[PDB]
Amino acid sequence: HLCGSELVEALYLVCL
Amino acid sequence: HLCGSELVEALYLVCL
Amino acid sequence: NQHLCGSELVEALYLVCL
Amino acid sequence: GEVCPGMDIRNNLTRLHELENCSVIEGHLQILLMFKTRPEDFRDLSFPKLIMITDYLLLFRVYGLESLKDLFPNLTVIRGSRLFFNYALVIFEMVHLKELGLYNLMNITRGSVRIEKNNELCYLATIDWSRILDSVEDNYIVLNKDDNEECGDICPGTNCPATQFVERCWTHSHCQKVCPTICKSHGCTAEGLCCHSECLGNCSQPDDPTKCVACRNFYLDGRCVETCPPPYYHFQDWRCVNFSFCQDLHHKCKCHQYVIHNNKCIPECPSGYTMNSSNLLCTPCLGPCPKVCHLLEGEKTIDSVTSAQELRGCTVINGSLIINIRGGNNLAAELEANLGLIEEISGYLKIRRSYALVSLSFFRKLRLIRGETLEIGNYSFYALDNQNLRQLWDWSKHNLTITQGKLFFHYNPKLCLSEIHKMEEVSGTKGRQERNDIALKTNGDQASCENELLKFSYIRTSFDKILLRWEPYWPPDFRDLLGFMLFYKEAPYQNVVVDIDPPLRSNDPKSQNHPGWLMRGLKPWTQYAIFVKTLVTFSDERRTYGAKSDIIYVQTDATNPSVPLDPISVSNSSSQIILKWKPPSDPNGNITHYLVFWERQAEDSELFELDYCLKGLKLPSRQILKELEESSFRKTFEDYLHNVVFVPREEHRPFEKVVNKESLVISGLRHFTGYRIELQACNQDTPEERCSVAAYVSARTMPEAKADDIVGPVTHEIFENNVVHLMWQEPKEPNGLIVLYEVSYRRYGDEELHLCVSRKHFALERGCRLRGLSPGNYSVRIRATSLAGNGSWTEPTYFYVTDYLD
Amino acid sequence: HLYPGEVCPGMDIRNNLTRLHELENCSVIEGHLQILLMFKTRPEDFRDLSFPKLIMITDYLLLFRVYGLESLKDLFPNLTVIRGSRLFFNYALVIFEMVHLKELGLYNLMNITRGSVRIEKNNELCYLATIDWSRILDSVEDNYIVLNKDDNEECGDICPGTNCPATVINGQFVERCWTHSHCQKVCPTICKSHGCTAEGLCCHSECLGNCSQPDDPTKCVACRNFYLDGRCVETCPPPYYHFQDWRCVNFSFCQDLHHKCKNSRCHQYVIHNNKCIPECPSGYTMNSSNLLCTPCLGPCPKVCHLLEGEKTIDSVTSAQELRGCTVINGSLIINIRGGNNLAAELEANLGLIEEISGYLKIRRSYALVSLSFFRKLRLIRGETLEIGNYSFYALDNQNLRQLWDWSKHNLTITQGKLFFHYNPKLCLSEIHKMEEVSGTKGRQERNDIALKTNGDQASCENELLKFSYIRTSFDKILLRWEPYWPPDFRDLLGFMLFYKEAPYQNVTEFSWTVVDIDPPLRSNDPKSQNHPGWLMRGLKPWTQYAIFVKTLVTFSDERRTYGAKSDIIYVQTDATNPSVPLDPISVSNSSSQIILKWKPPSDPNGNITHYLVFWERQAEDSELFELDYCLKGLKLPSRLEESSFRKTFEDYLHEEHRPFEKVVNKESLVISGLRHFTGYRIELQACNQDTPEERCSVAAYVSARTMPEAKADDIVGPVTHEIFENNVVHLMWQEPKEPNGLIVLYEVSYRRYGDEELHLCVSRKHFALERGCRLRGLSPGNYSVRIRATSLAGNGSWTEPTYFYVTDYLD
Amino acid sequence: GIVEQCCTSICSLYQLENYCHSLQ
Amino acid sequence: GIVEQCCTSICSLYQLENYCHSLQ
Amino acid sequence: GIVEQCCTSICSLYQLENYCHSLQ
Repeated sequence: HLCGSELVEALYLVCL
Repeated sequence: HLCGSELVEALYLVCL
Repeated sequence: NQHLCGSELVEALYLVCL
Repeated sequence: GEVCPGMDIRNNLTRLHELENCSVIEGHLQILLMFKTRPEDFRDLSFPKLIMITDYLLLFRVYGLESLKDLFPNLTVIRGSRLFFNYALVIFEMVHLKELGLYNLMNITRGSVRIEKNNELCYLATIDWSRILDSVEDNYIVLNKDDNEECGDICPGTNCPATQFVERCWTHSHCQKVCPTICKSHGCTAEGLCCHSECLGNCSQPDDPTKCVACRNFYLDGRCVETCPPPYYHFQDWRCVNFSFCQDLHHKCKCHQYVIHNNKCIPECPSGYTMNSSNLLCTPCLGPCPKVCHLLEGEKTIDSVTSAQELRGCTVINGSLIINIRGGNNLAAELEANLGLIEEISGYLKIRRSYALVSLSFFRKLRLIRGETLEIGNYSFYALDNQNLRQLWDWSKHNLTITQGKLFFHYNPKLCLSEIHKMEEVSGTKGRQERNDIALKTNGDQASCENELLKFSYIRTSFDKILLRWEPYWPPDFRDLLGFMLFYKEAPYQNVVVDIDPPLRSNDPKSQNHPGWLMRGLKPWTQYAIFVKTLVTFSDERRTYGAKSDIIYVQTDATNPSVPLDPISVSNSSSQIILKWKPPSDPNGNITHYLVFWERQAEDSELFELDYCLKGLKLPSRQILKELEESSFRKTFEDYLHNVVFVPREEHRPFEKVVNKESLVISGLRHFTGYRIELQACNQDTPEERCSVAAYVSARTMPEAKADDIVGPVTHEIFENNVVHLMWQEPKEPNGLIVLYEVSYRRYGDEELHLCVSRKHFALERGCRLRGLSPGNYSVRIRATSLAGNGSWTEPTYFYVTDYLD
Repeated sequence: HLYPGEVCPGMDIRNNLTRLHELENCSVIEGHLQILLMFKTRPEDFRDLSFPKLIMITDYLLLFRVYGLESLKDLFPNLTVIRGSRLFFNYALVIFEMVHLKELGLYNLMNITRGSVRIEKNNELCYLATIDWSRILDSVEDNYIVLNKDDNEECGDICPGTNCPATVINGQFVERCWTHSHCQKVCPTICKSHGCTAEGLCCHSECLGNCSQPDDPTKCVACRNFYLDGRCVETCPPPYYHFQDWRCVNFSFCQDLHHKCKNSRCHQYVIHNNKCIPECPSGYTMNSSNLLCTPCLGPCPKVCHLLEGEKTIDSVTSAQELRGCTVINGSLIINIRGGNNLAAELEANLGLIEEISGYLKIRRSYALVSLSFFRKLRLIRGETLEIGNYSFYALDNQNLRQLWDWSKHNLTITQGKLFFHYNPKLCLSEIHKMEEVSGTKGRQERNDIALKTNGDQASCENELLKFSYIRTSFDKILLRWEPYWPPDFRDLLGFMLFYKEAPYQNVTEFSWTVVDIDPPLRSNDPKSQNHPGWLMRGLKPWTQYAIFVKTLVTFSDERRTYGAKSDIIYVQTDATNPSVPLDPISVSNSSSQIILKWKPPSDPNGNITHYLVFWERQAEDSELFELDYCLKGLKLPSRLEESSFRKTFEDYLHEEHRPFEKVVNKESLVISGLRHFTGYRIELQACNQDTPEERCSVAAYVSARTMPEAKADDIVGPVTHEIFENNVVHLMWQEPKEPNGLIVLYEVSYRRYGDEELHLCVSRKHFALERGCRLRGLSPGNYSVRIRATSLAGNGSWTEPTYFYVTDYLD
Repeated sequence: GIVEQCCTSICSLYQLENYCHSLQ
Repeated sequence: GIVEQCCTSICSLYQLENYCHSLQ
Repeated sequence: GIVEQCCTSICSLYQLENYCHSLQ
């Protein structure tokens, strides 16, 4: 339930 | 938690 | 005249042998 | 040329080398991740074979490309058969693309254009898309180099058909040749001749259905047609395939296997229509549809909300169900709307190792279970380690039948053996089960399978008070009674917490030892759900579970309704006031009417005599196991003392009863008057007066126009000592009341002066009186003010005031 | 002092008060005294009998249904101390279900040594909160005083105020007494168990309770340890021996108690270690000539044959018939209904036994925290079994945690099988430590160990989970662990991950929002090895959280369960720009002072540095220069498809210098030095970090205007005129330089000597074109001309009348 | 002791039933 | 004892004058 | 097509770790 642009920087910062 | 005249009408209605 | 118990077993022992 | 399906391109251009041999694409085309690509991969590349694409065109991240005029010269038809977020053309992040260059684009029938973030993009303002598209209102063209206007979009016609009225060109070497003439949306050829009416855009031979460049609607056997004849169906709204090719697509997807409705070979039937296998037809269901779904390899293991939401829509399932959900947030309403659609399960149902569920009443209409796919040991209903499940179903409602297989009840500790015997009697599984299929001591060891029904003795009511009494109930060793629990909830229908002190036994010749409870804070006119359970001690022998009562439906009484909510008022006309309100929070039964009372108010008596010719002239703008153990500790002290002591040897307003309306126009009023308004509601009027207490508001109408405008003459007097007295006709009805008069007066050549005339200045001087005038030809004009505002002027009255010289 | 009175052994009195006449000349009681079941009695039968002569009552004093006794001050004035060598369901004084008592009146019980006090169902009895038990009693967590007149009603506890000592119990002082005619005698805190006298001085250290003279062993009233002929001594001298831990007797007392038991009708009193005990212990032998327990040749045990094969252990009165036993020829069913602990007493009472001949059975007990109270329990024989050939039995044990420590305390089980049932804080590793110790792995059958129920409330997985990778961010914390593998690799059912918020550090183990964690996939490689982890979502700045991970195995039916668990690690998070500081009220209390008030924001987001306040002088609008307000009408102001296209595409991856003030930690601000009656726009923010770059908030905007000044709309200086040729008066006057914003209207009262008031307005463009005002066409005479100004706030006052004379052209 | 008793607490049926004999 | 013979079961009257000897 | 998984619930980390593998 996290939903969106914060999931796009969350998917950048999980593999940075 | 009745308090006031609600206790007075509860003693009016308890032992009819 | 039931399952007696309680404090009325002591009152039943009073009421047998008063 | 030949028909290819749709395909998606990554990395390289070997996918573009098998896009060389194709001409007809049956699908969509995507471009994503050309990170490696050069200008020298794209100055030796051209595809003029391609004409048709069905669904959408996608573009992402192309390095080194400059234009598509030498890449894609001949692309016309964008159909939009699969509509894709109503955007049939998406282009995202073109660096180095200076122009679009699709100069043979004539067709978008259905779809729209999304352009975003292409930073090198010129050549957009000389493209008229309104010849191409049927509607250009949804096109999202933003964030280009054309949008910050420095782009030199030069035309051949600087030749081009100009459609702002600028000359329209796709490229610098081709024009906008989409034909706006009598050839219309079918379009014209290069000689200016019209094509056929099933052609589209261009034609290779003029007025030929066989030799169009593009078909308008449909295509069959080297010719452009308007509709398919039988036996051919309308295939994806662009061509005609028949029973053989639609059946080979059906047995190729034996995938959305292709069906027949409205002479079309569509992929799936809609919501009024069902599959029958004997005719291969969408049969007209239109309602309670037999939705049969085939599973993936006989099972689907279901354990969450998102894995639970795959089966939302499917009713009859071809396989087995494994359910393993152990937690969640605020369950069984959305799980009831999911899994209350199921009619028949062909396989087993396996409820293994769940925790958080409390009932199986989210399963709504399960009547027949086949159980053809089984567990090893021939089980159709597998219940295992399911903790807190208090009911299976309500058996006044539900019937269930198991066709095949056995049952399994191990470690399900909060459910009773009478419900297991009700499963074995109702479900048809009386003689099917073998020895120890039901684990007896593991299930129902900690429950309330209570073997007695309480009886409600005495019941009373009020508007907010229910006086409940029931029978004296004991266990046969009655120091184990802690008292009673009773749960209440609000009951709108029949579609289904006070801890109680224990009563006193002593003995009974005839002793009224009926317990009970008066519940105090109730909402009036409310049906409630009350049941009373018992709380006993889990004893060291064979267990007395206790008793539970009936659920009862007892409704509270009405008596007085409450205040109806929010009296607000906007003046429409000068005799009409709309009164509007809301219903009250305690409606207390079916309400008969709303009762309104309106009173006309008299004016303020202080404001007859306020002189606002004096300055300061402002007008108003008008947990339980501690105390289970702790009471058995005083039982076992008392057993120890007994086993060592005892040893063997009226103001009538105008008023109206508002029946079935929440608004009332209040008519018959005067202009600009303050009013006093009583608002009430009443659910019982004829069998005596149960109407409510008052809601208080005051209001005022909008003013009139000519009530403040001055009617009547302007009449002066000439006295002996050069004193002018003016009388007039006052308006006897102003808007509410009159306050003040003003006189503007100007001689023949002079300027306009001012004078304040009050009501006491009117009533003392019978009008107004002027003294000390220069000799000449004056003209007087009178405006007037009321409580509402400033009603306008009078006529200029010319009069020659005296000189006393000549 | 001396002790008048004989020895007086323990009496039971029944049916009447006629058997209370044999307690006449009594001082000490070596026993317990029971007053039970008095019926045909009056309140006049008790005031003509009292016992002041008695001092020493050892064990207990039992009271059960005395009808018409009213208070116990007029029966027992001078009874001192309860020892309690034996007890009564580990209570020493019990007043149970008793008729017509209303006060205690026991003003002389200073000390009760071993046990507690349980008074329940004395429903007419007041005065319970005016007795502090913790001076007298030791463990006041095990008293059970409930269901009397003081908690079912509010009967009066009146005290001698006019004087009792008042002592706090939790947070307020009440007086300590017994009646309304007495106060409680309270010793000082130096006089702890040494006793206090009547003047408040400390006595001898061997004095207990009361002393007559201070610092004297001869002048106590009751002894602490041992009594010998007026004195309070610590031990006996020779040739005197100890008797019932309170007095020193000779050989002539302890010799004849053998001779009334051996030669007559038992308690054969023997001597070991100068103590007159009823039993020799194990390894200690009665000889013929002397009475001494001499040490034995062999093992020489004590085979305690119980009555009816079994003794149900319920308190220490049941457990004091097993002290000094070594071999129990029978079974023990231990059944302790809880709420009170007992493991301090039962290590001293039991724990010298070795063999149980029958079964062992812990059943339905609550507060029993271990079986470590058994100190030397080794062999279970199982000659007479639990029925169905069992020997060990566990059922409904709520707080049972440890069976045994396995240093030296071995558990040899000869016959019989185990059970475990529904015990939630005792896991299967201790059940396996029966089976690796006893050798009884290959004896039991199916549901002789219950498996799902036993141990479902504690972390008992006994291997280690370790975290491998913590990467932190703003609301997302990347946690990773190393994967535990069971040695069947399909036996890992998954994990769960427990997290909880924590402001302080010490969080208790095993509130805890549960997520379900899938098992990962391996390649069966230790090269990449697939570190699984879970990331949490979407939670607040500047809060530490306590997070731990624990496994979930697929349960094998045969063997041990499996698992691993981690210790709790602590991740704190960082912050951002904070929220809006809400509700700004601009208080214009003066003509130059604007007072702002605000609050802290809803997101605090760190230790907040300052509150950034901006303000700006707003220039007023250009429409108010060019409005004709001599035209009347003078009313003036008084004052988701942009989201949707990107995620489909993501799934094909497959200065201007304004004044300001850094208001550091102050929530109010005055603004000084402003233009009067001027619009100002006031912007506020909140910053939590400023000097390592300015992390400031969003803004809220307040329009404000000051008070007007009174003399800014007041016309000063000379006002003069020009008289022209045809009586035209053209008027010159000068404005104030500072207005209250600007002045909109000017009006004049021109008056003759005897005429009426006539009206003319002067506007802004009537002033600016006529350099003042012009009056034309006048009636000549004496004149009185007074001018107001009217601003945006309101009126200035009048001037003086100017007296002049235009030409009449008549005379 | 009813108004100070049971609106900081909750009072039951038996004490108002015995307390209406003071009304009677 | 009197509880596990009598309170747990149904008692007669000749057991109750058998058990009067502890009272009187 | 991700907010019928990742906004209705929370997607697990090997799914979005393979989305990191497909991204970079």
